Amino acid sequence: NRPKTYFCDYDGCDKAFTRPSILTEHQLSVHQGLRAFQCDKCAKSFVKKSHLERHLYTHSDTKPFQCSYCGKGVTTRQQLKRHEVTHTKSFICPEEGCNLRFYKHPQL
DNA sequence: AGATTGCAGCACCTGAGTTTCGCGTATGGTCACCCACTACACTACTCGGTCAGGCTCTTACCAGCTTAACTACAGTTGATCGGACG
Ligand SMILES: [Zn+2]
Ligand SMILES: [Zn+2]
Ligand SMILES: [Zn+2]
Ligand SMILES: [Zn+2]
Repeated sequence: NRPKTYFCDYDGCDKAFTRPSILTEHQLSVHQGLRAFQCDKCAKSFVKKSHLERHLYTHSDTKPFQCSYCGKGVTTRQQLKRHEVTHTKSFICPEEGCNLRFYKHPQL
């Protein structure tokens, strides 16, 4: 919506941003080499609250997305969708007019 | 010097210029969520080479003979070869 009208000034940086706090998040993270959210359970650190929140689940068994078929736990919707698509007849015969459909790619 | 009258002084209701304000309307700004793309390391089924098993084909025969060619003996002549020349 609103136009990108805050330009990073550093040598060899191309980026422009919508609102000045975001330009500052970029500058402190990329160019100065500082981060604002530390893991309690390992050495790593993160640039956003949502990124530390994802990393915190990785230290735990009670992972926040749970499979509808097998009940395996995962941390975000992309992982869930890819995993659940393995519980489907995903693959299709690529050859002309052939009707068949398959569950594991080596079968196809 | 009184009957007629104006000045103008008192008080209280009122009006605008000026101000402060509330909202619309709309605009830049915070920040929280969750999505897309990327990617190092991984999961797992198939293909592929190799091997055995054991069923399978096809050979060619023994000494002799009897149909078939070689395989040695044998003689004057080549032209690379040694090793020395230019
Ligand atoms: Zn930059
Ligand atoms: Zn950690
Ligand atoms: Zn599952
Ligand atoms: Zn097919």
